[PDB]
Amino acid sequence: LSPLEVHTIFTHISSEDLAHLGLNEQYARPDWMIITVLPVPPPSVRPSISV
Amino acid sequence: TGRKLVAQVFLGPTYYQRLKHLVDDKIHARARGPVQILTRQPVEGRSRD
Repeated sequence: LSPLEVHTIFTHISSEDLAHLGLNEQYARPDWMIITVLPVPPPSVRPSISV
Repeated sequence: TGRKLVAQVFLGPTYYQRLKHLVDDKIHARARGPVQILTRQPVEGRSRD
C-alpha cells in the first residue's frame, strides 16, 4: 500500500465519525499517525563532547 | 580505680588481620556538586564528589 494513500483517506474521515471511535478530533487524529513535519528536539535533550 | 574486676578475663594473644578498605577512603559528602550533562542530576561516587 503506502502512507500518503492512508493519510488521505483518514483526512477525509467524517468528523462525527472521528469520534465514533476511540479517537479525539482535538487531541488524537488518525491523520496524525503519519509523520510529515517530524519535530526536532533541542540539544538540551541530546549530548556532545570535546576532547 | 585499681579495683579487681569481679569477673575473670580471658586474656590471650592472637593475630588479627589489618583488613583493607579503611575509613578515610569511604567517607562521602555532597552539597551542590557537579552534575551530568544529559540528565543534569548529580554525578556518581568518586570524582569530587
